[PDB]
Amino acid sequence: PQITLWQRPLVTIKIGGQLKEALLDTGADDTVLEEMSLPGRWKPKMIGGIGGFIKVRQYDQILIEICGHKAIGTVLVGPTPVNIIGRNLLTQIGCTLNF
Amino acid sequence: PQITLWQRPLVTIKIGGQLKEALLDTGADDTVLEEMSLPGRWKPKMIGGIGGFIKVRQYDQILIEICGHKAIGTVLVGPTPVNIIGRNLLTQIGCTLNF
Ligand SMILES: COC(=O)N[C@H](C(=O)NN(CC[C@@](O)(Cc1ccccc1)C(=O)N[C@H]1c2ccccc2C[C@H]1O)Cc1ccc(-c2ccccn2)cc1)C(C)(C)C
Repeated sequence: PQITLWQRPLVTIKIGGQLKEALLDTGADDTVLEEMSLPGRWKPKMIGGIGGFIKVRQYDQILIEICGHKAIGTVLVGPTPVNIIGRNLLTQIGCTLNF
Repeated sequence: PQITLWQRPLVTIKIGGQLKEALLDTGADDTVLEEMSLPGRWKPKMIGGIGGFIKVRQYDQILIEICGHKAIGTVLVGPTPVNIIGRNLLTQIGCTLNF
């Protein structure tokens, strides 16, 4: 699909058996979601953006489906204001910027 | 052009006759640049990111070139970690997400 940027590029994702709305963010190195439970081991990480850093939990090798496309990758969980799909997963679904 | 996301989508922009490196960010509503000088009067604005909010100076109808594409719009200036090109200008250059 071709997604215009007149509005925020929000899409539905499927993760941990849950359906959520997330923002396709080319400016984000990683994917970070609001508090939720995920399987497996995790390690702490500090990620920074406008306003500073927040501490999140890092889960690796997590299966996610973005707008119909399946992928696997690292997913961070923490106090993010909105669910964000970063480059680590955008690449997997073949997402590109075009102009 | 078509830009993949295996690395940060950094591009060269031209503003105030000077070249700078900026991030094409589909997750950003606005365009915010690191401290610099711009002409005219500015208005206050508070913008929020993953770490919280920051106060910035808002300048309107500013000439700015992005990857050679000319645009004229709102540019925010403040303590941002990196130069960010938001949707307000990505739409002006005809940028879309595709997969
Ligand atoms: C509506 O608000 C915005 O569009 N804000 C813009 C913005 O922060 N966008 N950001 C993404 C911005 C960025 O891409 C910029 C950046 C890039 C590189 C280095 C430093 C900053 C970002 O921070 N990226 C980081 C990042 C992000 C997620 C996971 C990992 C990482 C690591 C980094 O790559 C998404 C966002 C959207 C809404 C709210 C929000 C807040 C309050 C209320 C409602 N919503 C909070 C965060 C901005 C720029 C301040 C205009």
